[PDB]
Amino acid sequence: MGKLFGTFGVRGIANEKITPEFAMKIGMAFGTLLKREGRKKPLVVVGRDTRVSGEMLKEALISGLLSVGCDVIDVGIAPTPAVQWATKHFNADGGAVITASHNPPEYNGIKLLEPNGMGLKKEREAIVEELFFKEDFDRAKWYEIGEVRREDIIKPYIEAIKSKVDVEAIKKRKPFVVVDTSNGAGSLTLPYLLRELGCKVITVNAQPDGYFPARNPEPNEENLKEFMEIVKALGADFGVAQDGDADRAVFIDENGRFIQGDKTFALVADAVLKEKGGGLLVTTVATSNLLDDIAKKHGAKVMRTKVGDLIVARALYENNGTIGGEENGGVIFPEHVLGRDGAMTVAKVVEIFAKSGKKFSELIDELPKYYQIKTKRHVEGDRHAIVNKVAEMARERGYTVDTTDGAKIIFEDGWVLVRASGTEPIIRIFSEAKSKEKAQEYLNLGIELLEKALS
Ligand SMILES: [Mg+2]
Repeated sequence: MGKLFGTFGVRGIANEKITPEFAMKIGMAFGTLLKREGRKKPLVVVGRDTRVSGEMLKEALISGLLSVGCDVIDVGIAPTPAVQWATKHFNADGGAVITASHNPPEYNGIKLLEPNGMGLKKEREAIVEELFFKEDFDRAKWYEIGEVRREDIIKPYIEAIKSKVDVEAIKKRKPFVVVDTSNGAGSLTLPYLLRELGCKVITVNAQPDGYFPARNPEPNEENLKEFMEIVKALGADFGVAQDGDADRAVFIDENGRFIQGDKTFALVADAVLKEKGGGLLVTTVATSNLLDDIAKKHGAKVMRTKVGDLIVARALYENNGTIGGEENGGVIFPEHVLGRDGAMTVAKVVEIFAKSGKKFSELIDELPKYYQIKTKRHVEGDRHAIVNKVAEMARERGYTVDTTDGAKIIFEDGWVLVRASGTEPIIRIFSEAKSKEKAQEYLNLGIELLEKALS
């Protein structure tokens, strides 16, 4: 995936690409990097999700770390954001999460973390890859081999989230929430957090089980078809579903309607920015203008970064941003953890709901309305130079083009984005407007320029 790592960690099938030797070498390379950066005895936090191959890979990874002189805190099974939270909490020099997130049961992987818990920086990850391939490890002398201890972080993590919201307000309202944790790591946290916040809680698939009996742990609309019906059948105020490692949270309103991630992101940013009375919202060039509206509303600045994992988190961190998020939501609360944390998002949404005196559907529908369309066209060759041409033309034709990440034709009412995938031979086309008509027009405008660029 870039020789070793992908956008945020590496994954593959357990015992094929992701073997114990693989996990052990990753631990030895990471530990060696930590020592060469100037640490005599690094402290590394290690956690994992509910996958069946997790224990075996965790032992291999930890064995590697101890062998190169690093002390280890094994936090056991916990949501990825909890492991990131714990890395910062224990003042560790780094962290590692054994997980393949939303993938089928046979998959697993590893995510490395900075001392503050955020995804490992690319420059440091480059060194880890290099040490991994060369097997250039600084093995400890016998009397410098690291030690490992276990820490249970479930209660501390839940308490850290609760301290961030108005629990009395929530208990007063007593929202009725249904939650599906997809047999994942969130099974150990979200149901308990919701009850402690003061909610009436019903759960679906909340028994931790790496076999993922309910379904592959990916909360897309297709997979939640039954869950949505259950939300409506129970007459709950709303429903929430998480992916396997629980970094994501997907919301369903009282009518069983699947809510788009950017809407709950807007809902949370609105409350957060109002609280600070301004600040800085960080998101990508592909996120809805709805977020610009929320930011303006509170006099907050907006930063639009390229699309991709860790980019928003890194920008939030480097610019002391207030709140961050992306196209599909994935809200990042800087004061909590510099990483997407669906449990924190749910807590904040529960608080907003409890204070609104409205129905979940109303909170969503009351937000500025926008319409968007998407398309993907197969393109080979210098797929990227093709997008550059679309930009030139657009500009030549009098169009305002933003080339932060691809070709984004900017209108007053909306926009059109022509961006080339960084992995697959595709050059997707996204559009948004305040009406289906304009969205369609803008979309076609993009397709038009694309084709003439391909001829
Ligand atoms: Mg995930």
